[PDB]
Amino acid sequence: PKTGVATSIVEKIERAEFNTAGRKPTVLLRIADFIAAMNGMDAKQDMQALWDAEIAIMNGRAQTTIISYITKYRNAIREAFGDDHPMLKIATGDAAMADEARRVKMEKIANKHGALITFENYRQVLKICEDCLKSSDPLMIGIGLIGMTGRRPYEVFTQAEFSPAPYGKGVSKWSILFNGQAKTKQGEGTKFGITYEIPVLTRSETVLAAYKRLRESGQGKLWHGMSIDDFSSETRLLLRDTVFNLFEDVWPKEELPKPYGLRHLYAEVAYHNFAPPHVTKNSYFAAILGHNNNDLETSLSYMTYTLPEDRDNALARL
Amino acid sequence: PKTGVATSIVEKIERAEFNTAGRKPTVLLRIADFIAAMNGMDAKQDMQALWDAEIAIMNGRAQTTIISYITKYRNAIREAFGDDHPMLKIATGDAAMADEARRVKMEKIANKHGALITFENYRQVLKICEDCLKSSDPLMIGIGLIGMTGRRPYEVFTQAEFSPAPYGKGVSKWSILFNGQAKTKQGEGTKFGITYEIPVLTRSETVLAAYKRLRESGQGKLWHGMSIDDFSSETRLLLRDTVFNLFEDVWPKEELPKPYGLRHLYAEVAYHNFAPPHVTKNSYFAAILGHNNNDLETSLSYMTYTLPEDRDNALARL
DNA sequence: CAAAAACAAA
DNA sequence: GATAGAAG
DNA sequence: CAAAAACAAA
DNA sequence: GATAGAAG
Repeated sequence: PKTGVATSIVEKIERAEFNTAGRKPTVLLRIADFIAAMNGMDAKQDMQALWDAEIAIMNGRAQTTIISYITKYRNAIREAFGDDHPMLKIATGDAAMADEARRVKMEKIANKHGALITFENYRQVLKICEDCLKSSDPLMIGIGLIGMTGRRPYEVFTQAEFSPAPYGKGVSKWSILFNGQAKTKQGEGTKFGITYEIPVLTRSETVLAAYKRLRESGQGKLWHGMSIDDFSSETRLLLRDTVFNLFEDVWPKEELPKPYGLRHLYAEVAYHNFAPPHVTKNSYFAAILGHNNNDLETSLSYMTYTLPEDRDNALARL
Repeated sequence: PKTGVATSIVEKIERAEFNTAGRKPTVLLRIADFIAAMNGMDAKQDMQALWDAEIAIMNGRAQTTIISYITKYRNAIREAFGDDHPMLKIATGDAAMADEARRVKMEKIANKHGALITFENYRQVLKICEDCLKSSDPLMIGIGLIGMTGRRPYEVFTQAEFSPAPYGKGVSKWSILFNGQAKTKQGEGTKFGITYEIPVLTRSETVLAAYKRLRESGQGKLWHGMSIDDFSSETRLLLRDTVFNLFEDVWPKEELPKPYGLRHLYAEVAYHNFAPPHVTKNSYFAAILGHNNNDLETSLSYMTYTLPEDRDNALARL
């Protein structure tokens, strides 16, 4: 069509109107305005004018940033005007800048694989996680699960289901059943909707109980179901402060201690203790991380560290 | 321009005219004809007609095949009419079929990583290679180098340079300096033209001498410099028969023994004996195989087998 | 007199 | 086809 | 009476 | 941007 409103954005601008403090929502503003402007636009060249002006405002911002912004625009257009709107053929970044973006990523990752960080104090890190599994503070439990199960924060906190995994005619003690994969949309070969088994790094018993507590806390019951902008607003800076605090003294010198660090390490340790002999590391990761079928490319991003044992062994060839 | 001839094709058709035997060069024929037809064509829509007819002849052939054929066409056009000819915007496969081709590859490789083949008798395989390093028959030596150094056949046989590698203030005994990477064209981040160090699987001494012999044999001196269609014609079926013969009794049951098998295994063993602790397997491969800078995607294709030791270890976690 | 959305990076 | 860590 | 380019698959 | 294992 030629009309409709981006409800979600508007909502956010409206709340923003009466906050005790905070910087101005100028970008949600540009988007809202843009969407208004589009109403009763039939002509491509006009739509092009509107987009091109938007692009030009964004000059100065970082490439990675610009690209993210373009997504906010696109979801807004899609929300307001549906999927079929010709503005979605226009509102995109140019191809050259995408091409460079790719290059940049390849370079980064290629550099990590050539310079893995030795996770000297890793066992300490996992103990700490295990211990947080026993904390009264739901946040702490959460951190504990990210360390122990490898689920992303958003997963742990707002939407993960954890079943006990059947191990023959009993119960698996080194893995649980997980559901609520994020970053995934329905489709052949996709973990969306799918329950599946992932190794964990301490008694399935423990883990499962801890998730029960978290699920039942006040803050937990709040978290449960939150969209991502919600969850980020509620919890991101807190969780980042906590994790920084908590692991600061044991994290490899090379980098600062961040929540996703747990998922990276988790993959590494799980592989190291549990990987069967006939699958590759890339495969094992893409498996335990809930990656799409045949997606082996994404594993490459989690190859971050090396365990001091593995490092010691390489050196054992002198 | 609007004129020129594909010299190489013509040459091949001409030789073909008086062979004692062999099937008819009908495809080089279609290409030659096509190139003739293009002479004095200025109009896109005509060029489109010519291509579309070519495409339609190719129906029935396999996708992988068709795509290869399209390359022969394109190199022919490029040879005859240069790089700038608008027919190169037309002579290509459709995008849907490429997209599927990609899918197909991803699926294949994703399947190998989930079902690695245990190379039970691998040490036998490498011994055999070592022993061929001592054969009087240059072919045999060649096989020996593919097993021992990981260079592709075309590399070993026609254009590889092997220096001794400096190891501190002496000489490296577990690696040599290599040059003549094939499948590579000049460019930032490319091993073309580049000498570089690759591990080998037996005394650098041995290897280097053996390559000297091969280089100095009659057949060697012939091989040296051959284009790829030459080399294939001269040597491919022979080398495939030999390798089939030679390794038939020790190759994993799962697959037949083929020359590239050596390069796959080579990567695996080199990693297993020589990989430093701070680099990933993907990285190590892309390194020792002469892959482009930041190319980590191509390593994924060489992850084919698993060593019975590594397999035994995985199982050691019961 | 010193806490609570933009900008950016698998 | 481009998505989902500076206002008492 | 039985060896010497098409077709295809990193 | 698409390249490089059935004629004595």
